[PDB]
Amino acid sequence: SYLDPNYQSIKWQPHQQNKWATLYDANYKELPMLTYRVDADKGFNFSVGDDAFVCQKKNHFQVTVYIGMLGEPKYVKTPEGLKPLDCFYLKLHGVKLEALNQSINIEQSQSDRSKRPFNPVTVNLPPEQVTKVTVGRLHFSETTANNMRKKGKPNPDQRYFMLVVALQAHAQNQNYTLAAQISERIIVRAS
Amino acid sequence: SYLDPNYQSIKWQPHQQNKWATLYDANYKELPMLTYRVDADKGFNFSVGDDAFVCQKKNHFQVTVYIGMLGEPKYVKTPEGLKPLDCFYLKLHGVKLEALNQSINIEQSQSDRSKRPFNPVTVNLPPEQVTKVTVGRLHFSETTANNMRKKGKPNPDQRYFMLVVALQAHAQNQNYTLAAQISERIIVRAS
Amino acid sequence: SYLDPNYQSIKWQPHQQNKWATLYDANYKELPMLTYRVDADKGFNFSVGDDAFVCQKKNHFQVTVYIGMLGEPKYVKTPEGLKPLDCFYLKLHGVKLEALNQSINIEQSQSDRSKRPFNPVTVNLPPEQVTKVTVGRLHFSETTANNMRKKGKPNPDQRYFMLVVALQAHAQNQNYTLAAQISERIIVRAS
Repeated sequence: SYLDPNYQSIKWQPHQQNKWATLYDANYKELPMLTYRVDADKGFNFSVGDDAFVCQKKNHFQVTVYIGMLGEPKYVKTPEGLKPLDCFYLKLHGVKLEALNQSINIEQSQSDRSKRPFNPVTVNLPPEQVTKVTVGRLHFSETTANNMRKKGKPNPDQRYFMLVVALQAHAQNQNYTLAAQISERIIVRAS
Repeated sequence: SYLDPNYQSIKWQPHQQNKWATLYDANYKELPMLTYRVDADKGFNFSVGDDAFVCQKKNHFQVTVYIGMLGEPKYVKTPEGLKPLDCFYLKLHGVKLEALNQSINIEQSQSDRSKRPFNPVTVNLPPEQVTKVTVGRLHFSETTANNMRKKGKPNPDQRYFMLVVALQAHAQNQNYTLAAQISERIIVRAS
Repeated sequence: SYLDPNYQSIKWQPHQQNKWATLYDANYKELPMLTYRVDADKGFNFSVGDDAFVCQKKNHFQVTVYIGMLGEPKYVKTPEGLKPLDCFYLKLHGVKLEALNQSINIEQSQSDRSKRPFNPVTVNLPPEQVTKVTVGRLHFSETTANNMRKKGKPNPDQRYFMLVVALQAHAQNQNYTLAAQISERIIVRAS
């Protein structure tokens, strides 16, 4: 029994907000914090029996990010001080719920069904605008462990992934997180 | 095709949270941060085909704000230091999604269909209480640009507004934001 | 008229976020902020006529908390500086909407219908994992005042509770909030 995805969508929370860098303008003043909203608009369905969102490893998912750039950024304020801004990246990856320090790579498919690692994508964020970034045809590179039901009940050792969607500033060969959300837990099934 | 508004309502995020002032009590101690929840409870309907909330410029909308005042505020901590608190204002305005520095004025109508600019309203926030503030009969002063469909598809240049709902402290002829939320994108149609 | 609880659930916001302590690791470095999600998954139903969630005092409710511990915590950074960490507690309590400084005790029932005060529960938070904590068979110790309808309309003096769900660190005989959410307003009826 699956809930209507027009009404039931993955919920997100800020991820590692105390570690984010911040953007500064040409006058060396911190900009008002950019607006940031993430939506996983394809590929996930809430399973009532599992009490969790489910996706199928081979059916692609899609994430849309709305990034509202307030002001005109010129610098990133890092732990090592201000640095000139080179570019922005959007980065997506999974983490294991039971081992949050272990990442699950994300792959992107093409029509010919070839798949490539999904590396961070360059995003241009013009000033005073929301930029909408849609990342489609995505797949987790692994299934979650212990998916099989036991006694018509969820596996007691059911494992999960959480999806991390992060906006990064690149400065002097280093990337710095500006904003990041992490999803609620997700089950990834093979068949 | 429109989603049920009892289940699908405008989502909000904190707006410019790094620029907010904070409230202090009579003993010069920062209060626990007030609770703040915004609900656009009339006038918006999610259009599946447009993948966005829609409203009609001439049908009024309504916003309800729940402000939970913890403690008894006496001062606002501004960038220029502590200042005695005079009053609180609730301020509502739109911004253009493609030009976030451009505001859309909000107007308020009466039964006789006259309309007036909606300026910030004085709100009394007694200590240790949630104050519910309902602002009704509202209208955007403009339609969004490029509303007309092209080939039975959304206009590729469809423009949007976002609604900003902010609680301000007034001190020494100056207003300071204490809490503010901004909505997801909204289409505003004429007919 | 009640909304489907598979689609309409209690919304939460961070509570007193400027007063939280933070966790540090063995190398005296602040950990990335833990992930924290609260769900009131049984006992609450949104009443359209009251424009609020309702529960029955004698039907128990249940809250599930997902706590994602990033890194390995060893110290709590308090206002009085770093202190070694002893244990973690999950604390739940109500507050009166019209008197936020007044708490509503929560009680927990057993099958034999005996009820005990629900005091904070010890939670073990192993590193690099989400710990799921489910707290069931709960009851508010009071009904909300002024529940009875007047003229087929909500009582104009209808009172409400808000639920607070807080993760605390215990250090040197003192508890420190690490993360806390507060619910939207709730009506608690007797019959």
